[PDB]
Amino acid sequence: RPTILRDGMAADGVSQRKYNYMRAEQIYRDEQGLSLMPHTAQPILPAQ
Amino acid sequence: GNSQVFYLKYSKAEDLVDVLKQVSGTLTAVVSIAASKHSNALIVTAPQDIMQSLQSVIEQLDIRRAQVHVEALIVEVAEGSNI
Amino acid sequence: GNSQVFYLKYSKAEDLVDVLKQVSGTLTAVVSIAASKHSNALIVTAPQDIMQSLQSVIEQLDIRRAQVHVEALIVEVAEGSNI
Amino acid sequence: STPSITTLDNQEAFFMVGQDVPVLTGTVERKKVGIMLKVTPQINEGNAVQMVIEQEVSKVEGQTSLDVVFGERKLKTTVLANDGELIVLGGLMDDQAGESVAKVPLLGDIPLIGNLFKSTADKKEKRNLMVFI
Repeated sequence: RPTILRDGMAADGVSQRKYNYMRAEQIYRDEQGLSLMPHTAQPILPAQ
Repeated sequence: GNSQVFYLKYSKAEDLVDVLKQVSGTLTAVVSIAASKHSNALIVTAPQDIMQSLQSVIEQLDIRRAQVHVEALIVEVAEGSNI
Repeated sequence: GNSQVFYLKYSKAEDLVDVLKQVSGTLTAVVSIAASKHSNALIVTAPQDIMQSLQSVIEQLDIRRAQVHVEALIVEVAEGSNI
Repeated sequence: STPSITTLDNQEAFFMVGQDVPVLTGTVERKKVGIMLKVTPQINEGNAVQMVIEQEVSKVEGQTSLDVVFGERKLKTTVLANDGELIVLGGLMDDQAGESVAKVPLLGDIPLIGNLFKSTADKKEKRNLMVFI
């Protein structure tokens, strides 16, 4: 599947859905915490 | 005055000099096209009639390049059962 | 008087002489461009008409170079469970 | 992981936190591993940055059949990002499954006690990967 990227709106769309999708999966690795220590921060991506 | 310096806005300089060694070299039918690699500029030394031609070509080649995200999927389904 | 010495303010001298061996060599259609490496200066020996051209080119190439901080992230998430 | 670098315009530069492993060719030769990031950025007008990025994430794996094996994750692309905005370069969203049941032909599909005749294997696996800049 090719996908051309025009401007900052296109990389906004694709890079936003990939970046916030993977960050969202790390949030699903944050709520689903470790079995031993709840007081340990998971590696999470930055805000924006 | 005689020679000028063009700052390329979307392309590398060495590619443009590798193209433009061929345009002036028979367009004269002297000329100097040299590319400052560290500072992103090619230098045209030409008479006034050739200068508008090469200026027009540099104006037509310094263009925004689009970018393509390619996503290739792979599916493999197997099934094996022997009695 | 005849020849002059330019102190480059933002660029190396050997790059500027490697460019300017090509500009004067057909701009004459003698000339000497030599670069003092230890003292950050190239030396132009040229007639008065070529001197303003090469002076203008050196004035247009001695420019402030910007600098770019590149930060590349790497994410790897895995999960493996077999029963 | 997030390496960083600081170049000028149009001046290539790299980075490494790896090792040097003796790789034998017949003639032992030193080969570099680890997180490499070789960029060559160019500043385009409109404050856009063109980069020639040749990244690599190598890692020494064991096994050691005839010599040591590696694991590379390299890529050599050329992107055009904005002034401070992220762009995705590459990636891999692996996803597997699996099943290996081993019955006994007639007394294997008993709905009640047939379960203690089959050696039901399974394997679920999922692995994501991204490279941003």
